[PDB]
Amino acid sequence: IIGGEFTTIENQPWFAAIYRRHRGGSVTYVCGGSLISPCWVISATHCFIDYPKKEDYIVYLGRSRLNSNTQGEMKFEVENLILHKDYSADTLAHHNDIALLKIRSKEGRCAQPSRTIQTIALPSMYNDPQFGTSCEITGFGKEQSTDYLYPEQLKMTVVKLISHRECQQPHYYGSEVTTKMLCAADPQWKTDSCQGDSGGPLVCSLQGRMTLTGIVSWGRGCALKDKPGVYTRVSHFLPWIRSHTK
Ligand SMILES: N=C(N)c1ccc2cccc(N)c2c1
Ligand code: NA
Repeated sequence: IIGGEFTTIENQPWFAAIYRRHRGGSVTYVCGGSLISPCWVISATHCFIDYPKKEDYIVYLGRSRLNSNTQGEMKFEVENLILHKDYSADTLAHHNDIALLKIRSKEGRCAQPSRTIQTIALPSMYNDPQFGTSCEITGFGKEQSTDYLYPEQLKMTVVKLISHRECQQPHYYGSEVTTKMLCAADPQWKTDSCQGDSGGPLVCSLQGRMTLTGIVSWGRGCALKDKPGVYTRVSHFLPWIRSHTK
Protein backbone atom coordinates (compact mmCIF):
# COMPACT_ATOMS: atom_id res chain seq x y z
CA ILE A 1 0.00 0.00 0.00
CA ILE A 2 1.41 3.39 -1.16
CA GLY A 3 0.38 6.10 1.33
CA GLY A 4 -2.65 5.41 3.51
CA GLU A 5 -2.00 4.47 7.14
CA PHE A 6 -0.70 1.68 9.36
CA THR A 7 -3.48 -0.45 10.86
CA THR A 8 -4.03 -3.65 12.87
CA ILE A 9 -6.02 -6.83 12.12
CA GLU A 10 -8.91 -5.81 14.47
CA ASN A 11 -9.89 -3.20 11.80
CA GLN A 12 -9.67 -5.78 8.93
CA PRO A 13 -10.57 -9.16 10.61
CA TRP A 14 -11.32 -10.91 7.24
CA PHE A 15 -7.74 -10.25 6.04
CA ALA A 16 -5.70 -13.39 5.35
CA ALA A 17 -1.89 -13.32 5.20
CA ILE A 18 -0.63 -15.96 2.74
CA TYR A 19 2.98 -17.23 2.88
CA ARG A 20 4.94 -19.89 0.99
CA ARG A 21 7.42 -22.37 2.50
CA HIS A 22 10.44 -22.81 0.24
CA ARG A 23 12.73 -25.84 -0.14
CA GLY A 24 15.21 -25.45 2.72
CA GLY A 25 12.60 -24.08 5.14
CA SER A 26 12.54 -20.31 4.43
CA VAL A 27 9.06 -18.75 4.49
CA THR A 28 8.23 -15.66 2.39
CA TYR A 29 5.07 -13.55 2.12
CA VAL A 30 3.11 -14.18 -1.10
CA CYS A 31 -0.24 -12.36 -1.19
CA GLY A 32 -3.25 -11.24 0.80
CA GLY A 33 -6.65 -12.90 0.94
CA SER A 34 -10.15 -12.62 2.43
CA LEU A 35 -12.06 -15.02 4.65
CA ILE A 36 -15.48 -15.50 2.96
CA SER A 37 -16.55 -18.44 5.23
CA PRO A 38 -14.67 -20.25 8.10
CA CYS A 39 -13.18 -22.86 5.67
CA TRP A 40 -12.58 -20.55 2.70
CA VAL A 41 -10.11 -17.81 1.79
CA ILE A 42 -10.55 -15.97 -1.52
CA SER A 43 -7.47 -14.54 -3.29
CA ALA A 44 -6.03 -14.15 -6.85
CA THR A 45 -4.84 -17.04 -9.08
CA HIS A 46 -1.68 -15.09 -10.24
CA CYS A 47 -0.34 -15.44 -6.63
CA PHE A 48 -0.21 -19.26 -6.99
CA ILE A 49 -0.21 -20.15 -10.75
CA ASP A 50 3.67 -20.63 -10.85
CA TYR A 51 3.75 -22.71 -7.62
CA PRO A 52 0.33 -24.51 -7.67
CA LYS A 53 1.23 -26.96 -4.81
CA LYS A 54 -1.30 -26.40 -2.00
CA GLU A 55 1.31 -27.97 0.43
CA ASP A 56 3.69 -25.00 -0.08
CA TYR A 57 1.34 -22.43 1.54
CA ILE A 58 0.74 -21.06 5.04
CA VAL A 59 -2.37 -19.00 5.79
CA TYR A 60 -2.75 -16.74 8.82
CA LEU A 61 -5.90 -15.13 10.17
CA GLY A 62 -5.84 -12.45 12.90
CA ARG A 63 -2.22 -11.50 12.03
CA SER A 64 -1.28 -7.76 12.10
CA ARG A 65 2.47 -7.92 11.38
CA LEU A 66 4.60 -9.69 8.73
CA ASN A 67 6.98 -11.25 11.31
CA SER A 68 5.09 -11.22 14.65
CA ASN A 69 2.77 -13.82 16.11
CA THR A 70 -0.17 -11.48 16.79
CA GLN A 71 -2.12 -12.44 19.95
CA GLY A 72 -5.22 -14.41 18.91
CA GLU A 73 -3.84 -15.27 15.43
CA MET A 74 -4.62 -18.70 13.85
CA LYS A 75 -2.32 -20.61 11.42
CA PHE A 76 -3.59 -22.90 8.63
CA GLU A 77 -2.57 -25.22 5.83
CA VAL A 78 -4.35 -25.30 2.47
CA GLU A 79 -6.63 -28.36 2.13
CA ASN A 80 -7.60 -27.38 -1.43
CA LEU A 81 -6.15 -24.78 -3.80
CA ILE A 82 -8.75 -23.93 -6.45
CA LEU A 83 -7.51 -21.86 -9.39
CA HIS A 84 -9.82 -20.44 -12.07
CA LYS A 85 -9.51 -22.73 -15.18
CA ASP A 86 -9.48 -19.80 -17.62
CA TYR A 87 -6.81 -17.69 -15.85
CA SER A 88 -4.32 -15.89 -18.14
CA ALA A 89 -1.92 -12.95 -17.94
CA ASP A 90 -1.27 -10.42 -20.71
CA THR A 91 1.49 -7.73 -20.43
CA LEU A 92 -0.73 -5.86 -17.92
CA ALA A 93 -4.22 -7.44 -17.66
CA HIS A 94 -4.79 -10.56 -15.59
CA HIS A 95 -7.85 -12.58 -16.61
CA ASN A 96 -10.07 -14.56 -14.22
CA ASP A 97 -7.66 -13.54 -11.42
CA ILE A 98 -9.51 -15.39 -8.65
CA ALA A 99 -8.59 -18.34 -6.41
CA LEU A 100 -10.06 -20.24 -3.48
CA LEU A 101 -8.09 -21.67 -0.61
CA LYS A 102 -9.79 -24.25 1.59
CA ILE A 103 -8.04 -23.80 4.96
CA ARG A 104 -7.47 -26.41 7.66
CA SER A 105 -5.62 -26.29 11.00
CA LYS A 106 -3.22 -29.13 11.93
CA GLU A 107 -6.19 -30.48 14.01
CA GLY A 108 -8.32 -30.47 10.84
CA ARG A 109 -10.55 -27.52 11.69
CA CYS A 110 -11.61 -24.39 9.87
CA ALA A 111 -11.37 -20.79 11.23
CA GLN A 112 -12.92 -20.00 14.60
CA PRO A 113 -14.52 -16.49 14.41
CA SER A 114 -13.25 -14.08 17.10
CA ARG A 115 -12.87 -10.30 17.61
CA THR A 116 -9.83 -10.40 15.21
CA ILE A 117 -11.06 -13.22 12.88
CA GLN A 118 -14.31 -12.55 10.98
CA THR A 119 -15.76 -13.24 7.52
CA ILE A 120 -16.46 -10.56 4.86
CA ALA A 121 -19.85 -10.71 3.09
CA LEU A 122 -19.90 -11.44 -0.65
CA PRO A 123 -21.66 -8.90 -2.94
CA SER A 124 -25.07 -9.55 -4.53
CA MET A 125 -25.45 -10.12 -8.34
CA TYR A 126 -25.69 -7.00 -10.65
CA ASN A 127 -25.39 -4.70 -7.60
CA ASP A 128 -21.92 -3.07 -7.49
CA PRO A 129 -21.42 0.45 -6.00
CA GLN A 130 -21.52 3.38 -8.46
CA PHE A 131 -18.32 5.10 -9.67
CA GLY A 132 -17.00 7.64 -7.13
CA THR A 133 -17.79 5.37 -4.11
CA SER A 134 -14.94 5.32 -1.57
CA CYS A 135 -13.65 1.82 -0.85
CA GLU A 136 -10.90 0.45 1.37
CA ILE A 137 -7.92 -1.78 0.48
CA THR A 138 -5.66 -3.68 2.90
CA GLY A 139 -2.28 -5.31 2.51
CA PHE A 140 1.37 -5.94 3.36
CA GLY A 141 2.36 -4.75 -0.17
CA LYS A 142 5.11 -2.23 -1.09
CA GLU A 143 4.96 1.28 0.41
CA GLN A 144 6.88 2.60 -2.69
CA SER A 145 7.48 0.96 -6.12
CA THR A 146 11.28 1.28 -5.54
CA ASP A 147 11.06 -0.73 -2.25
CA TYR A 148 12.13 -4.38 -2.39
CA LEU A 149 10.99 -5.18 1.22
CA TYR A 150 7.37 -5.20 2.45
CA PRO A 151 6.21 -3.10 5.49
CA GLU A 152 6.31 -5.00 8.81
CA GLN A 153 2.98 -3.52 9.87
CA LEU A 154 -0.31 -4.05 7.98
CA LYS A 155 -1.51 -1.04 5.98
CA MET A 156 -4.84 0.24 4.67
CA THR A 157 -5.95 3.04 2.36
CA VAL A 158 -9.12 4.42 0.77
CA VAL A 159 -9.56 4.75 -3.04
CA LYS A 160 -12.52 5.71 -5.29
CA LEU A 161 -14.20 3.44 -7.86
CA ILE A 162 -13.70 4.43 -11.52
CA SER A 163 -16.31 3.61 -14.21
CA HIS A 164 -15.45 1.09 -16.96
CA ARG A 165 -15.93 3.84 -19.63
CA GLU A 166 -13.31 6.07 -17.89
CA CYS A 167 -10.94 3.19 -17.25
CA GLN A 168 -11.11 2.19 -20.97
CA GLN A 169 -9.89 5.67 -22.01
CA PRO A 170 -6.63 5.62 -24.10
CA HIS A 171 -4.41 7.27 -21.38
CA TYR A 172 -5.94 4.86 -18.82
CA TYR A 173 -5.97 1.18 -19.94
CA GLY A 174 -7.95 1.26 -23.22
CA SER A 175 -9.65 -2.03 -24.21
CA GLU A 176 -7.14 -3.97 -21.95
CA VAL A 177 -9.46 -3.51 -18.93
CA THR A 178 -12.70 -5.57 -19.31
CA THR A 179 -16.25 -5.52 -17.79
CA LYS A 180 -15.11 -8.43 -15.50
CA MET A 181 -12.62 -5.94 -13.91
CA LEU A 182 -13.11 -2.95 -11.64
CA CYS A 183 -10.86 0.14 -11.49
CA ALA A 184 -10.22 2.12 -8.34
CA ALA A 185 -7.73 4.90 -7.54
CA ASP A 186 -6.93 8.13 -5.72
CA PRO A 187 -8.08 11.20 -7.78
CA GLN A 188 -4.71 12.80 -6.69
CA TRP A 189 -2.64 9.61 -7.54
CA LYS A 190 -0.85 9.64 -4.12
CA THR A 191 -2.31 6.46 -2.58
CA ASP A 192 -2.81 2.97 -4.14
CA SER A 193 -2.34 -0.80 -3.82
CA CYS A 194 1.00 -2.12 -5.11
CA GLN A 195 3.01 -5.32 -5.59
CA GLY A 196 2.44 -7.57 -2.56
CA ASP A 197 -1.15 -6.36 -2.06
CA SER A 198 -2.39 -8.81 -4.77
CA GLY A 199 -5.16 -11.17 -3.66
CA GLY A 200 -6.17 -8.72 -0.91
CA PRO A 201 -9.63 -7.20 -0.37
CA LEU A 202 -11.31 -4.16 -1.90
CA VAL A 203 -14.13 -3.61 0.57
CA CYS A 204 -17.02 -1.24 -0.20
CA SER A 205 -19.85 -0.19 2.04
CA LEU A 206 -23.05 -0.54 0.02
CA GLN A 207 -26.60 0.00 1.35
CA GLY A 208 -25.01 0.16 4.83
CA ARG A 209 -23.33 -3.28 4.50
CA MET A 210 -19.61 -3.92 3.93
CA THR A 211 -18.86 -6.33 1.07
CA LEU A 212 -15.92 -7.87 -0.78
CA THR A 213 -16.37 -5.84 -4.00
CA GLY A 214 -12.93 -6.56 -5.43
CA ILE A 215 -9.70 -8.59 -5.24
CA VAL A 216 -6.36 -6.78 -5.87
CA SER A 217 -5.27 -7.98 -9.29
CA TRP A 218 -3.07 -5.66 -11.42
CA GLY A 219 -1.97 -2.12 -12.32
CA ARG A 220 0.62 -0.21 -14.35
CA GLY A 221 3.22 0.73 -11.73
CA CYS A 222 1.85 1.99 -8.39
CA ALA A 223 0.00 5.30 -7.70
CA LEU A 224 0.87 6.43 -11.26
CA LYS A 225 -1.18 9.16 -13.03
CA ASP A 226 -4.08 7.69 -15.13
CA LYS A 227 -3.08 4.17 -14.02
CA PRO A 228 -5.69 2.89 -11.52
CA GLY A 229 -5.49 -0.29 -9.50
CA VAL A 230 -7.44 -3.05 -11.28
CA TYR A 231 -9.53 -5.49 -9.27
CA THR A 232 -11.36 -8.74 -9.99
CA ARG A 233 -15.07 -7.80 -9.95
CA VAL A 234 -16.24 -10.36 -7.35
CA SER A 235 -20.02 -9.94 -8.29
CA HIS A 236 -19.30 -11.47 -11.76
CA PHE A 237 -17.80 -14.63 -10.19
CA LEU A 238 -20.64 -15.39 -7.66
CA PRO A 239 -21.79 -18.55 -9.66
CA TRP A 240 -18.10 -19.74 -9.77
CA ILE A 241 -17.53 -19.06 -5.99
CA ARG A 242 -20.79 -20.81 -4.97
CA SER A 243 -20.09 -23.87 -7.22
CA HIS A 244 -16.42 -24.19 -6.09
CA THR A 245 -17.18 -23.81 -2.30
CA LYS A 246 -19.71 -26.73 -2.36
N1 LIG B 1 -1.27 -0.06 -9.23
C1 LIG B 1 -1.86 -1.05 -8.56
N2 LIG B 1 -2.86 -0.82 -7.71
C2 LIG B 1 -1.31 -2.35 -8.62
C3 LIG B 1 -2.04 -3.47 -8.18
C4 LIG B 1 -1.46 -4.74 -8.16
C5 LIG B 1 -0.13 -4.90 -8.60
C6 LIG B 1 0.45 -6.17 -8.60
C7 LIG B 1 1.78 -6.34 -9.01
C8 LIG B 1 2.54 -5.24 -9.44
C9 LIG B 1 1.96 -3.97 -9.44
N3 LIG B 1 2.65 -2.91 -9.87
C10 LIG B 1 0.62 -3.78 -9.02
C11 LIG B 1 0.01 -2.52 -9.02
NA1 NA C 1 9.06 -11.91 5.23
